[PDB]
Amino acid sequence: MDNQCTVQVRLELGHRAQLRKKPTTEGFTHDWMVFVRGPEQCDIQHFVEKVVFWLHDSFPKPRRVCKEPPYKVEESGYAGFIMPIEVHFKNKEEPRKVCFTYDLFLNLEGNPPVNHLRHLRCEKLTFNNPTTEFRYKLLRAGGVMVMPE
Amino acid sequence: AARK
Repeated sequence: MDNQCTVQVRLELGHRAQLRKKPTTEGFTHDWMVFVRGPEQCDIQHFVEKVVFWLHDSFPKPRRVCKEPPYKVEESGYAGFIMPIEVHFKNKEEPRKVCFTYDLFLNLEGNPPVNHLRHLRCEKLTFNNPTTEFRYKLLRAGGVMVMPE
Repeated sequence: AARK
């Protein structure tokens, strides 16, 4: 257990949806934005090389890549879908990336009370035995070292 | 709401 070390960093994933005042000519009823961001006062660009959002195949160019912040996709649509999201790290050792499956919903299952929706998903990422450089990238992004796993 |  001489050089065991575990680093935990937090990512915030989320989306906002609004019913349009007029549906588009294609019949899009909603404007949405999906994002990956750091917690308050945390720059995840230190450890994040790129984020890839995999949109539904109805959307044009469905593989959306943001190599720089802001890590977000903004589009208009008529239905919610499962959007795979890849967060690629600034490292040369595994884990190179983490893949999330995000539920972009235009309304919450139970009721449609208002025209505006906000959802937030905090995800804590755990790295065991990080290399020196990636640890410092992680620590600079607000990460902390915890009990070694 | 619709889903696809």
